[PDB]
Amino acid sequence: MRVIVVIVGPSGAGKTTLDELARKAKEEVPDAEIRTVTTKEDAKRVAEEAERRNADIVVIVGPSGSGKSTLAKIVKKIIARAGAKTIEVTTEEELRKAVAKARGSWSLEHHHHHH
Repeated sequence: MRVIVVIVGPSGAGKTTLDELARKAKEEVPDAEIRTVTTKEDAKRVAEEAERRNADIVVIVGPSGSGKSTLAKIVKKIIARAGAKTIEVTTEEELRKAVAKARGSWSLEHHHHHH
């Protein structure tokens, strides 16, 4: 099944910051496409792009605790509207358990019918 990772790039990013966060995500999750967003516009773009290629599971990498978390909320809002399984890995210590809720808990929500 298709897997896509989305970095919540900071407001003071540019390319190198977003890239380093993407490189780390790809080392942890080399089975998934890694993307980056710093704004509501890149949030929608990355999500509506993940719809086109059919992201069975989407795992956003950043917080859900501040005004800055709207990026992650918009990616999840576009894909959760599309009907795919979407999550926010709001951690740096339970991270492995949380990305595993993509690959694992996906089947528990998408095997709901005969195929």
